[PDB]
Amino acid sequence: SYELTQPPSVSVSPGQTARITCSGDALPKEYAYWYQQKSGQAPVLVIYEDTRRPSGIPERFSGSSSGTMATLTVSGAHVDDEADYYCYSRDTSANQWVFGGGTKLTVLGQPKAAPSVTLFPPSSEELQANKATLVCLISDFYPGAVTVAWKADSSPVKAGVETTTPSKQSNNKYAASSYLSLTPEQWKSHRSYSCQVTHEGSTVEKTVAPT
Amino acid sequence: QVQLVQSGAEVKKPGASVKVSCEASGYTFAKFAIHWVRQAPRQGLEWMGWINGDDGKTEYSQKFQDRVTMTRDTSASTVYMELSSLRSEDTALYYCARAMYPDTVTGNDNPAPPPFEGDYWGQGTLVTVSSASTKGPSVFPLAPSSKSTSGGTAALGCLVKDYFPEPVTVSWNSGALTSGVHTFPAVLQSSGLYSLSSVVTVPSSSLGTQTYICNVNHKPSNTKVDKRVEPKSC
Amino acid sequence: RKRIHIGPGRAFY
Repeated sequence: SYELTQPPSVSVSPGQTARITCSGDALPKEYAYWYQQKSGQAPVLVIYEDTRRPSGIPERFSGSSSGTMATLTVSGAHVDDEADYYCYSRDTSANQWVFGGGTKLTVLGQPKAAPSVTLFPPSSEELQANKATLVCLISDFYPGAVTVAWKADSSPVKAGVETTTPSKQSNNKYAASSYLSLTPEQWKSHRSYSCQVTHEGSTVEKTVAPT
Repeated sequence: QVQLVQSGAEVKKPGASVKVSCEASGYTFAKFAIHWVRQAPRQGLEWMGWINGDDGKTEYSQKFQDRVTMTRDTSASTVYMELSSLRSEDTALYYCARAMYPDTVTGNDNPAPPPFEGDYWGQGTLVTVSSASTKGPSVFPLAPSSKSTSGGTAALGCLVKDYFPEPVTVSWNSGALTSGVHTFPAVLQSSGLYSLSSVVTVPSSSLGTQTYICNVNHKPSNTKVDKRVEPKSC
Repeated sequence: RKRIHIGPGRAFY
């Protein structure tokens, strides 16, 4: 055996209705439950007993169930409704609860957004600890794809760069961070270091220097 | 006031075992069963089993029936969940969630449909299965600067360097400062250790009179670090 | 209307 199957992805434009249909043979006699999971957050139950909302869920979320199909409906979807949606019902034969594979809801038509970049130099405490780390923080950009390049003076840096893959923030934009590890001698021997962040025809570069 | 508090994250070796605890508070511990569901990185939710609060009767998933055992402490109001034969594919976030329906049927009562009693989950427990040993973080302040100010707003934070395993949670002013806080996801460095940063966008006027302290919590190493972030001499 | 599973060995019909 028994399984609940839902599509992997569903795309919807802002303002129209999105429909996530979970299919299961026991749905005629078994309730369906729907969980919403946003990026880096615990699941949130949005539909209980096929069609009822837990108190605190907007009424644009609705659910139904007919035959072997149970459908979660988001009427007039916000960008904030982008999440993973899981169906959840009882497997009577195996005597166990089962989750659906999950459906990623993509809200199309989200506009491009340039990154905000903040670059921190090595703290004096870390330097007195014989280490040096440059911290470049990138946030509020869309879509989630950036290029990070570091510079010593004007030359490209060849080593010591660690950069995260972008992940969605709560405001549905993307964030990322990049770290450049130096020796205290490399930091003080150059005139400046730069974090260059490129994002689809826009580039923000920040620069720090030893005091 | 209903709360489910789980034990902290920890590293464990392949072949060893974990036992996560889930302590309940705010409701009658006997009238509710407690689920256990896990989620590996970038994968979907998977049900593992549940156990009632009173009789301790358990019911396990077909995937975990070999390796999982679930117990509960009647006096301590805590359910437990143990998984032996750990492999790297068991590195996951382990949740406990209270059952949606209380036990109304066991009592002397002609039919009464048990009501939906809410969606309540624990905070989860990250179990990392690895041979690498635990390492606490080094916390350094990211001071605010003129070259780091955007008009009325200024950026400051804390660098949480070289820790293992995940996760690290960061609060500010012992949790009293919430708005404008952005804790970035950690980076897995080439050395195999993690690092992350947490920054607060604060009003640049307050910098001479507001106190900013980051509170770093690395439960796997039983370490907590607070660091006062102040403007530099420059 | 539909079934309501409470716990291991507890149900409602």
